[PDB]
Amino acid sequence: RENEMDENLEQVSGIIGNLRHMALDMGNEIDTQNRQIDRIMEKADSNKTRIDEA
Amino acid sequence: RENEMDENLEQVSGIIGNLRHMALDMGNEIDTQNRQIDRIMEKADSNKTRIDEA
Amino acid sequence: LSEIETRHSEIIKLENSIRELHDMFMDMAMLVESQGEMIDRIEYNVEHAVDYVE
Amino acid sequence: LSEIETRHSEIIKLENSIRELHDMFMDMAMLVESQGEMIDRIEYNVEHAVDYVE
Amino acid sequence: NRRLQQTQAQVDEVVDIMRVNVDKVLERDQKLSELDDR
Amino acid sequence: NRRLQQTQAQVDEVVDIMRVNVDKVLERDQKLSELDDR
Amino acid sequence: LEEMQRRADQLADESLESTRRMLQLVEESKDAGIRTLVMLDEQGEQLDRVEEGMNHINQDM
Amino acid sequence: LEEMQRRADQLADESLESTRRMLQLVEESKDAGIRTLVMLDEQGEQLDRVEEGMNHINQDM
Amino acid sequence: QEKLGDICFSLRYVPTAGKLTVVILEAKNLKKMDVGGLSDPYVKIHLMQNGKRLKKKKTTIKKNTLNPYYNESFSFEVPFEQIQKVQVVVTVLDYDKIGKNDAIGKVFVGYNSTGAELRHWSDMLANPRRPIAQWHTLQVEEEVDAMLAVKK
Amino acid sequence: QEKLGDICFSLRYVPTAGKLTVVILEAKNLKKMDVGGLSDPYVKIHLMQNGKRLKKKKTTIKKNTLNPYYNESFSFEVPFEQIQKVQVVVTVLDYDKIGKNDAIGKVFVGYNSTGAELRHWSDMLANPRRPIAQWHTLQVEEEVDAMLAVKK
Amino acid sequence: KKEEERQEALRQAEEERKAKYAKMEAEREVMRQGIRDKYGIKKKEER
Amino acid sequence: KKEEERQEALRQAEEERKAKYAKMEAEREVMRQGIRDKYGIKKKEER
Ligand SMILES: [Mg+2]
Ligand SMILES: [Mg+2]
Repeated sequence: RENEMDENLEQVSGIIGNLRHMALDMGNEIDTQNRQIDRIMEKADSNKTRIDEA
Repeated sequence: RENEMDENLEQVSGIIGNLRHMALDMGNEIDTQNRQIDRIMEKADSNKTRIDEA
Repeated sequence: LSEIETRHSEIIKLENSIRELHDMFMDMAMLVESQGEMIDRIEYNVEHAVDYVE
Repeated sequence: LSEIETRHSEIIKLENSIRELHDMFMDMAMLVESQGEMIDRIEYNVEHAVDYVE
Repeated sequence: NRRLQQTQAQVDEVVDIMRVNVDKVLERDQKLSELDDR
Repeated sequence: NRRLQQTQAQVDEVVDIMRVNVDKVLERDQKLSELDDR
Repeated sequence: LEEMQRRADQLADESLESTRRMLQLVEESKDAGIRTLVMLDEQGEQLDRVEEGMNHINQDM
Repeated sequence: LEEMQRRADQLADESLESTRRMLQLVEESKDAGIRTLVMLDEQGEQLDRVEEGMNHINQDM
Repeated sequence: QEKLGDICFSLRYVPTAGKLTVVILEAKNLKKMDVGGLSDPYVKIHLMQNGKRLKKKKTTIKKNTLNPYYNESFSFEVPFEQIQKVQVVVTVLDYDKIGKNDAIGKVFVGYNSTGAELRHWSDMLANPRRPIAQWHTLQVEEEVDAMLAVKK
Repeated sequence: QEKLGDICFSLRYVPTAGKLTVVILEAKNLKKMDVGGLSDPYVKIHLMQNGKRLKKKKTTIKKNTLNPYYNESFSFEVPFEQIQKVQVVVTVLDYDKIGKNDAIGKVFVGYNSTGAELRHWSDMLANPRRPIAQWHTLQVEEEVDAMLAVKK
Repeated sequence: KKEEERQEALRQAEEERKAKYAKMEAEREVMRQGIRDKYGIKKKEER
Repeated sequence: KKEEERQEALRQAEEERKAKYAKMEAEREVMRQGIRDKYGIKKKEER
């Protein structure tokens, strides 16, 4: 009656481990793409001012 | 603006020389007292076994 | 008897924590989806412009 | 310009080295103090024993 | 007891990481909303 | 330049000596802790 | 007495059901996170091509 | 430019302050070492009298 | 600024008696609904379950202030088998604008609560028969109402 | 045995960009928290200044091993006027004991670091834009924490 | 034509749109703050 | 007395103390190792 409960807790624990490493992966990717989008905004503003001058 | 810095370096150098010979002195004294404490432990164990036998 | 009261409390505390984590994952997926629509529009902008300069 | 970057680096390297040396002297003084309490107790032991044999 | 404690600690860790990630992706939404039309 | 190099070398020497001394005084602490009460 | 045992069985049942709800919640979280990663892959490639495009346009000017 | 000179003066100031911290650190080291030597003198005499004491006790036995 | 203000209140639960007590303590930095005037803040406490409003309670009004002090205690009768199924919704309103756009901000605690709100709820349930006081950043009512139309 | 294990990691600093990079390489001979089982080691990297924790980072977990290989790189944004004021704290923990006594051992580098740790830090600052890898004997966390409560 | 300088009214098309493109933005930031508050996230401006 | 062989219980006083006198020792050796590690000192047992 209470063995099933700790079995469920065990499964949940494993899935939480997987969610940990998923969160790390998506964090790193969001960082990299964040500064990539920074570069893109720099180049877009470069085209915007270089068009705006002439 | 940078003369004071080399003056400080000079003072530090002198004090380091003094710390060198302090470290040598305390090293020699720690050695001598180390084997003195060895003798003391030998005599203490001698009294301990000679009491322990009778 | 008290073991079961306190444990029910910390069990549903774990459930509430897991529900907050779940909400974080759901909001992550929602936001990233929206930003995906955004990136679609952006890239059609700059390819309907890179085909305009080429 | 580079002279000042590299020199700042080796200056604070000297400071870190001196701080480690300082820590060594402080720990030396701490340990020797503790051992001084120890030697107090030891000597009262063997003088409250040498007065016990004499 | 230990199973519940451990699982709670694991959840709390992933909630910290995900909190950071949500902030980062909100920065991402800001930047991408700038570039969406200008 | 030479002042900084020289001072660093002097420090390093005293750090070597003091390292040896700290080992010796740790032996001293061991031995004296034995004799403290037995 | 009579009420204490009933309330006890009640709290037990709600605890088990709570672990089951945890299982559902972490499953749906895992699916959401996977979908998020796939989307970040697609959008990452899109971003690479946006960068390349803008650098080409500013190289042409 | 404007930032380079500011950061330069910054690193200079931190260097001078670093030598001052060195001066304080070697002073406090010197005091610690002196105290250590004095303590080793006192404890050395104590050790002489411990040795003498134990040799007397084992001579009495 | 664009911030709504913060509300400090305490939470207390007694599992044996099944008594839940919310003491509204104070609020600070409340946003002004209109410019040029000051508010008459009061607080609503809705106990809620399965998206339906069980009991509603209200503090007194404090006129002409953005930093009210209340220290008014309200109690709801909630059995221990149900205590983990409820939500407490705390709303700060301007009595001067009653009958039109009332709410400055609001927050909720309990089932499907998140952040400081959840850690406060759990603090209460982990310290039975002990009131824990905590501060809370007010959130805009439309966001919180959206969050409240979902969970049970 | 009574030893905690060793961690090998690399250090890199770029003064112009003010970028500090720690690549956690591997660990060997980790002590078992409990007998009969094996650990799930991971590594925490705290960048720290004036005794306050700035950024915290974590490696992935490697299950059932006392000799993990990681090769995971973490970067912190540290200006050159501040690079000589920080401390990097590297901790090896057992993920299986999360929520109780976690730490196997730890070490730190930078301000008021000593021994191999200091010579590693100084090696980094003396070789800009070049990663230097070094091994490090783990030290018990209480000793290192005592050392870390002192310096700034 | 003698009046071939036709009034390129795109300025009132890129302004009546960039107006809406700003309004929809404000609302969205509300949503964004709604997220930050819900989980207790201080934006980068703080500390 | 007829039972003048009183139970000299000093054995449980020199043992309940020498127990603590050992525990305090273990802790101290930790501190000692803490020093050795901090400066990189191999104890005499090595090499
Ligand atoms: Mg990519
Ligand atoms: Mg002598």
